[PDB]
Amino acid sequence: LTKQMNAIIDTVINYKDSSGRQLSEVFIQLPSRKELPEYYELIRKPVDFKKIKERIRNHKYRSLGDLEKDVMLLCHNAQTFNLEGSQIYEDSIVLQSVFKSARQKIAKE
Amino acid sequence: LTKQMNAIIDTVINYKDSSGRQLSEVFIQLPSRKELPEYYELIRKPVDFKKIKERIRNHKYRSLGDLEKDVMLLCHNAQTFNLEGSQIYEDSIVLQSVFKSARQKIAKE
Amino acid sequence: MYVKLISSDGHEFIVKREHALTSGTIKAMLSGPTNEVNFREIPSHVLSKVCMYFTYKVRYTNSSTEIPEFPIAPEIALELLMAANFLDC
Amino acid sequence: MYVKLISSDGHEFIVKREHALTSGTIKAMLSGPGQTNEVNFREIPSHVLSKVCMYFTYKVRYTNSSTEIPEFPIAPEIALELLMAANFLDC
Amino acid sequence: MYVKLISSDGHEFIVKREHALTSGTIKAMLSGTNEVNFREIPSHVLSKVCMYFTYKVRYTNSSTEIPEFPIAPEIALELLMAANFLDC
Amino acid sequence: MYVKLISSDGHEFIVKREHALTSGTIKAMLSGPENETNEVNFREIPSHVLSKVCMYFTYKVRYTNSSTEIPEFPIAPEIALELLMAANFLDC
Amino acid sequence: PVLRSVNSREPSQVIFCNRSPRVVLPVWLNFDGEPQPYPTLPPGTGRRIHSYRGHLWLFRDAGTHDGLLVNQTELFVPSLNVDGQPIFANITLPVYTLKERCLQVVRSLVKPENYRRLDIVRSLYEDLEDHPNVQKDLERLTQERIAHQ
Amino acid sequence: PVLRSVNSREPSQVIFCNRSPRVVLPVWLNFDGEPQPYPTLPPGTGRRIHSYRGHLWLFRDAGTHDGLLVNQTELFVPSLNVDGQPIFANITLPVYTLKERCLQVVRSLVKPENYRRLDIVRSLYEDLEDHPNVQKDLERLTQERI
Amino acid sequence: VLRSVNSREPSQVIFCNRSPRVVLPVWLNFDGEPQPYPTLPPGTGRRIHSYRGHLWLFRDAGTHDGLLVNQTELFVPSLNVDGQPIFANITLPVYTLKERCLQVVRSLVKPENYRRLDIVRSLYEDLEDHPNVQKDLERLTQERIAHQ
Amino acid sequence: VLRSVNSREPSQVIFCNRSPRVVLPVWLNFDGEPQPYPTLPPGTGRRIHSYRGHLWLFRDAGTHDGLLVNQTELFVPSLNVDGQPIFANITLPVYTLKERCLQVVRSLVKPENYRRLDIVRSLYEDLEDHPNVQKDLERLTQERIAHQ
Amino acid sequence: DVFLMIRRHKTTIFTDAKESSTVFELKRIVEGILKRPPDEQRLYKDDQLLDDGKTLGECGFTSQTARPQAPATVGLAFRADDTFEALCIEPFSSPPELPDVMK
Amino acid sequence: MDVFLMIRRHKTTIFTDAKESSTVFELKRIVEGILKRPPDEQRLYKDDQLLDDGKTLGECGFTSQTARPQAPATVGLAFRADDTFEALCIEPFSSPPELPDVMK
Ligand SMILES: Cc1ncsc1-c1ccc([C@H](C)NC(=O)[C@@H]2C[C@@H](O)CN2C(=O)[C@@H](c2cc(O[C@@H](C)CN3CC[C@@H](N4CCN5c6cc(-c7ccccc7O)nnc6NC[C@H]5C4)C3)no2)C(C)C)cc1
Ligand SMILES: Cc1ncsc1-c1ccc([C@H](C)NC(=O)[C@@H]2C[C@@H](O)CN2C(=O)[C@@H](c2cc(O[C@@H](C)CN3CC[C@@H](N4CCN5c6cc(-c7ccccc7O)nnc6NC[C@H]5C4)C3)no2)C(C)C)cc1
Ligand SMILES: Cc1ncsc1-c1ccc([C@H](C)NC(=O)[C@@H]2C[C@@H](O)CN2C(=O)[C@@H](c2cc(O[C@@H](C)CN3CC[C@@H](N4CCN5c6cc(-c7ccccc7O)nnc6NC[C@H]5C4)C3)no2)C(C)C)cc1
Repeated sequence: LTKQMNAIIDTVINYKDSSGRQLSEVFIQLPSRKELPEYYELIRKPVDFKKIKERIRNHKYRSLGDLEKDVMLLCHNAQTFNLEGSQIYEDSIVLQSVFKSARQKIAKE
Repeated sequence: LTKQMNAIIDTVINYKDSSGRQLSEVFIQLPSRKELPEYYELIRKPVDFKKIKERIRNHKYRSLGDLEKDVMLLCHNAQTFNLEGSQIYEDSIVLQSVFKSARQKIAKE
Repeated sequence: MYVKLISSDGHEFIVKREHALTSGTIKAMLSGPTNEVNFREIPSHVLSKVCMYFTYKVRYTNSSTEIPEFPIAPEIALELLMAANFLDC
Repeated sequence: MYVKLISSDGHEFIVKREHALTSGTIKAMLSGPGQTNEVNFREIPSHVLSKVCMYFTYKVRYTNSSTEIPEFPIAPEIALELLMAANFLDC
Repeated sequence: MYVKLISSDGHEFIVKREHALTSGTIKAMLSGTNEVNFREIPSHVLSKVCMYFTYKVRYTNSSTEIPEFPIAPEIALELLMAANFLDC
Repeated sequence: MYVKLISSDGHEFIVKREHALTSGTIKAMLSGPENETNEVNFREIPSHVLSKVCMYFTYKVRYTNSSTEIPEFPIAPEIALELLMAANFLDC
Repeated sequence: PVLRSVNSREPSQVIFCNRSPRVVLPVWLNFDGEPQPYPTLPPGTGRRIHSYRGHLWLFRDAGTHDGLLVNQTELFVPSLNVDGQPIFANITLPVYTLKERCLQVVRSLVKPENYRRLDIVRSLYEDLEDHPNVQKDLERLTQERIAHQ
Repeated sequence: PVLRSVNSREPSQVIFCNRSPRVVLPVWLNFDGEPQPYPTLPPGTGRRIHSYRGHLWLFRDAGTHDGLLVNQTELFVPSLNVDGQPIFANITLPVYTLKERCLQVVRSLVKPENYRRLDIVRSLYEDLEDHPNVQKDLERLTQERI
Repeated sequence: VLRSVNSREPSQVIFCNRSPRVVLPVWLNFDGEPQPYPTLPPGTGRRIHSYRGHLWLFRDAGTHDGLLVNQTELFVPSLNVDGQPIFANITLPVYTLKERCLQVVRSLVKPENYRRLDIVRSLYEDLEDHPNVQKDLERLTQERIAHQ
Repeated sequence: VLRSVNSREPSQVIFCNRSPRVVLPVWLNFDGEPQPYPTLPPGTGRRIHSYRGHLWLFRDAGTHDGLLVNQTELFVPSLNVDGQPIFANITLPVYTLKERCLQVVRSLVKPENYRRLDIVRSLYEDLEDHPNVQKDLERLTQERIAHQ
Repeated sequence: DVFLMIRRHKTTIFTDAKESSTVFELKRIVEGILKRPPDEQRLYKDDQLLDDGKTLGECGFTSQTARPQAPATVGLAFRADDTFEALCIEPFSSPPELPDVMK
Repeated sequence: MDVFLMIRRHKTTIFTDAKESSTVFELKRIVEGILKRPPDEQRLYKDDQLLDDGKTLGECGFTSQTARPQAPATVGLAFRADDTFEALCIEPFSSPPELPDVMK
């Protein structure tokens, strides 16, 4: 399960779009509150892509549906705080679409 | 001597003027060179108020005349380089006058 | 990213997916291993207004411009309250 | 604040302190213990000290300033004495 | 306590004394009078000058956001003249 | 070569061929089949206008592909309307 | 009581500005942290009020005790006044949930004894009966602060 | 320089709310106390802006450079944020003098080259010509504090 | 599209107005909505703090007429090399004689009076079509879908 | 330490001479040897076809006096973004009154006659120390070993 | 900003709009979402023909008439192989007569 | 629209800037601040013409292009003795020595 969970989370991070740019790198680590106090006033449950790798080693996620529940939570946390048309907004829309195709290849093939 | 050196350096930092504002707030930490490259091209021996607390713990200053020599150096690293009549310039004129009254109370009373 | 909500009387409502997800019940129905969803119980004059709320909520949440009251006519109030509770909006 | 610079022949030049401080040597004479508003140059004539001020005006104005700066003109007749004065002051 | 301002054409304007005093020139003419006569100010202007007194008195020191004091083009120049002549 | 533009009042304006070609209308009238003849006549354009139309050709040719600052092409109120008319007719 | 005013002795001039369409009830939390009703602000009005630094306030629909917002948040605590400049409390509608908003409207149209005549679920009937209240909301705000501290 | 920002290193979230009918030019005084123009606020909107504690601001009609008010005063200085709450800057019309208000309207209707054509006193002509200005007003505000 | 992408890496820039006009710098935000910024008087130049990848556009603050920056329509600061500031040179383009005439007429006649000028209706329509940041942004997108 | 970088990626640049002087653009070669290029008359601008990472320097073609490009001493073109050209704005620095005077004296008196001027000995040396690209390059190296 | 409801007979699009944006640009947004090329549908403002290149502002859509929770309602037509469709205005579902409890 | 000025009376010379839009009166006030003599004891001349307190430096003739920092425009100053003003008198600056032959 840990080998499968790493294959899905690493595919979403390593995923580059059709201009060669990596979408994940800005979602990989959350900003400090000192830096951006607005995200931590507006977003309820802040989680990043390294806090998901942390919870894959600590075995907090019991199934592949619990890993998905918190990848949708940060990708949805980004969408609220950022704008509809923002570069960060539409990549959390793509990172949900690349996680839902990455889990569908590893978990059943 | 360390108890006396701390009383003098802490009085100069904690010192507020007659509007309630603390003067040392700007002098507590020197800026990075990335931030302000001019300060590090024009000032020869850059030193702040935390680099003086550092050298009070490391015992680099042998007397109360060696602690004074480097408080005059940063306050003058203002005076040579900085705008006469600027907010920081007159504070380093007052921080030399509050250090010369703080050393005169602790070292002989 | 658009999504199709279909009322009892069979009207189709195309709204942004993110706008729809503001409803926990829709979020549940959509999330996991579809872009259409059918409401057997919700008429159009209601589901139309439910969408208008999504538009409103999405737009005015976290907006510094002072927020205007989301109006509800008496004629629609009760059925909307029902729909609202079912949706978890 | 305005400072008074006084030439050999005895002309008085009232210029802003900040403009004057551009001269390191004046900075020394003013920031020193002295006994100020006035400084006296017994060896600098007016036609020179006048132009030295004009430079202060120029330097202060066209510094911390970006897209284009104009040439600071110096007529041949004054060039040598100004160079002397210029050196004796920091710039 | 009310006061009477009289325009060139001879219209009478009864306004609170305190409202009028907003004008330094009126303050001068009164203080040391209940009526004051303006030989050079027509009614359509002196009427609006009063409306300003009403406005200024009411909205000075208001926490409630203050609204623009409107001036129509047709009156603007003569009002500016009257305004300058009055200390307001 | 040069080209001759003739105003309504009958002033002659001799301008470089390339300068004139800035006008699609003129380009058409000259390149339309000696061939590419020197003269073109504007019965509805007065001199004070056609003079300024040339001045624009001078300006456009000179300052197109100038890397630093270009200066404003001035038009006095008195001439503005008739020039706008002429400009539209010429396609310049 | 985590949420309470702080005895300060430093006065803080404040401007309560009601930019909601409703009559606003300013609610000062006491030092013990007990809500204290204060005089109501009519819609679209603003007044200067004398409060103290560290004092905690809360605002609500005077008529129905619906929740409002002040400076885009739920609690207002005046900063120390600087150079006589007054602090500003901008009171506005929140984005109510569609449900809570509907309840508001139904409650405003139907007499409470008739809530039982509406062809709705019992749970909805209970929700209609459960009028909003300062204390319930204060309890919720505490549990929302036990995760941050 | 009496009227200047203070370098603080402590961020202060602020809400610039333009409740004037005009386009508002926020003007940040630097540590030297030199006006720094910032992006304009359209009438009837608000923005959350990242400033720092002790930073001194000023607001004006982006077009006419007419004087505005913030929280019923001329200068705005954000307080330390309390528990993450954003501070609020409410920008409004002042009650202009009848004269200054008239000047505003005349200036807006007549081209500056035509101020000459108005049958008014020379003093008024000079007043028309003397457009309002942040720096002149800053000098005045100093003498009002001194 | 005209994205003005979040960088978090500052890029010092020098806005130099070498047009005869008052210049309105227009920053495209992350959503790609034009944001008016403080105007540059003619012949002025200032150091401004922008970020890498941020997309800018410049225009006549009054007429909303199109200007150029470094002989093109959009300016995007490159990442600074060794702290050296990037330079944005803002200039007049060579307007067509027509467009230039429109500019002058528009500047002399009140828009409600365009109808009173003894000119062709087509010219009146051209006068009425005032230049506009948004219209021009839409055009610049179709010029990027045409390079695809 | 201080040299162009072979890149093979073209970078269009605009050399804009906003100094009152004739400007000598000086390209540092890959070996890092100064290479004189064609001079820019005062108030002129040219498109230049340089390459990414190429390092340039500008000077008074006559006196070899130091100039500035984008308010700094070195210019290195970034890769073009969307075909937009980079801009190199070349200007006078604010010379010290002394250095400026030296410039004028040096321009009026033949170097063999510096000896005839009734001036202080130190100044004789200062007049003799003519500005020089290589001296300045050596200085810039120690200023880059001091920032690392 | 202007908020719009574009309806066909059975279908309803809720979308974003700028006052400054034009009827053409709007057709292209619909093309992007409903996957039918921009030339094949014609747009109605309350059942009247809409000018292919006027700005929504000039058409009549304003802040006061096109709010997010009260979007302004504009008609859409599918013309196929030279077919002209009269505007078929399918109503939404009707609410029941006002209950005595609310009146 | 800044102007750089030398205000000179006799052997006194004040170096200062002012706006084109600023007024002859405001300039007298700056002089008051320095030489401690009010605007009603001062007359300011541009060349030989007297400048009205109410006119802007612009209207008097001073422009940015002729009042540059390194070529300041000269405003003449006269003080009042009793009921009469002194003549405008600006004592000239010292002459430089003839060019040494080496600088031909
Ligand atoms: C959308 C919209 N709409 C309408 S308005 C708007 C909007 C609003 C805001 C923003 C953006 C996001 N926000 C801002 O722009 C905010 C707001 C306003 O408050 C200024 N500010 C800024 O960002 C400036 C700023 C940042 C800063 O932080 C300091 C604490 C830290 N800084 C580094 C270190 C310190 N140093 C202070 C000594 N200084 C030195 C001087 C000297 C010296 C002095 C005299 C003589 C000789 C000398 O050598 N020496 N050493 C020094 N150390 C370093 C240097 C700087 C300042 N404070 O202000 C930014 C722009 C500067 C966007 C839109
Ligand atoms: C005088 C004069 N004259 C003529 S013009 C002029 C003038 C010109 C300019 C100014 C003023 C001072 N300057 C400007 O206006 C400049 C110019 C133009 O460039 C815009 N700009 C601005 O200031 C904007 C601006 C500022 C900013 O700074 C960020 C890069 C840095 N910020 C920290 C953190 C980062 N981001 C970090 C992830 N973060 C998010 C993370 C996540 C997330 C991550 C992981 C997992 C889950 C998650 O959800 N989600 N969301 C995030 N959203 C925020 C984001 C922030 C931002 N960038 O742009 C300002 C105006 C907006 C004055 C005069
Ligand atoms: C009018 C006016 N006014 C004021 S100024 C001015 C003006 C402006 C311009 C010019 C003229 C027209 N322009 C210039 O002078 C410009 C400007 C400045 O930038 C220098 N420069 C030049 O032209 C140099 C120059 C040209 C060049 O072109 C290469 C990039 C293109 N080359 C293809 C091949 C690739 N390299 C690829 C690896 N390659 C090597 C590979 C290997 C190797 C590889 C694999 C395995 C084993 C191996 O050994 N080994 N060695 C290699 N070395 C070669 C290298 C070639 C680059 N770049 O620079 C000229 C002067 C040198 C005039 C006036």
